[PDB]
Amino acid sequence: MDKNELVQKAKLAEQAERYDDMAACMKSVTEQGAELSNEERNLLSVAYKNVVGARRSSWRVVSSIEQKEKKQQMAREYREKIETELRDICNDVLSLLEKFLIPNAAESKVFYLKMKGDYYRYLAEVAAGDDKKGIVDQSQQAYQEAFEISKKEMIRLGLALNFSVFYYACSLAKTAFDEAIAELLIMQLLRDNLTLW
Amino acid sequence: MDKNELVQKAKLAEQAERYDDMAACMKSVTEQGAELSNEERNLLSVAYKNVVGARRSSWRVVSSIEQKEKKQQMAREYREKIETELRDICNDVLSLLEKFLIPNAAESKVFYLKMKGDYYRYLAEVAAGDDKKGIVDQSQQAYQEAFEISKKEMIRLGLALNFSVFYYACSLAKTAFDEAIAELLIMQLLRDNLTLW
Repeated sequence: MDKNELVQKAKLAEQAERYDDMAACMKSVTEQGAELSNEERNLLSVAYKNVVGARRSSWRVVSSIEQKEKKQQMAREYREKIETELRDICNDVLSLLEKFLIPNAAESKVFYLKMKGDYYRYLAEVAAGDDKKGIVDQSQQAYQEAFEISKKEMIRLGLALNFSVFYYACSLAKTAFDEAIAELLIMQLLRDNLTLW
Repeated sequence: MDKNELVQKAKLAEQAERYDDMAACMKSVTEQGAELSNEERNLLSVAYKNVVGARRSSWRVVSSIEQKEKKQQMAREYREKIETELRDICNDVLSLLEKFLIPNAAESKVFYLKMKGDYYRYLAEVAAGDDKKGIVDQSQQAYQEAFEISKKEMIRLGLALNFSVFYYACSLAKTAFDEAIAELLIMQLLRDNLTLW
């Protein structure tokens, strides 16, 4: 396939901004013989996040507008479409993780398992019925799994942020952020998130 | 088809940033029975402009990257693609233009004819052999048509700007602005462009 050409292809794509292209080359690379060289590993997260997050954004706004009837049938209609593009990415990557990444790793374990909880979390926001539950739980047992592989050889602090804000707590953000002070964007971020909650 | 629902749809799309969704919605409105109400007329040019605009940016970076060999086929190959994606937009807007828009026009006549010149100018940047010439002149005589209505019920000054970059001139861009300073963003823009040439 030429893994290192798919890699040097995604890079080009990122420099050219086309993220759906980048996430594509990086998915091809990931489903080869894994172990994603540090550049590749980030390239994966950077491409997929530019993609997913975009829909996460669209979905946010079109939903704000769906709430504030027919202008809502037409808004539910669109939101249903932007939720699909979204679900398709989270599934696309979720598989990559559980199926090739998380089971092929030390630090990278919590980097990935954080990402598993992350995308599942995006699926939870967007979920529906009991579906909602089965998913939001899966977000926890992944975040909490990376969390447990934190007090180890330590991404870690970054997890705190996500996982903490997954609960919505502020408590957990201090703790993380408190153990970070005795180590003396990431640090201020959850300090900042405490101004909120 | 519900022209106004297609219209309400593109105001939504753009608000959600999905510009391809916008151009799509606005293209439908324009290929109805025209005389695109002013709100529609810019909405159309804001959608299509972010779209082809995106491609021109990508084309610029990828083309530069492509010059600085196998990594070059890899990039000539990628450029090849962005170009195809970009030629389908110009062809796409040029038809609305010449076959629905420009013939169903006061001041709009210059706005549109300018747009014709623009999108032909884009194909001129991207074209290759003897194709290049046919395109660049087709752009000239469109710019040149709108250019002569410049001197009518007058966009016109913004036309001067574009039409001036079309020659690369520094002449017309002074002239455009000379007279603009006997009328006392756009105005600084062509002055500023004289600080480059």
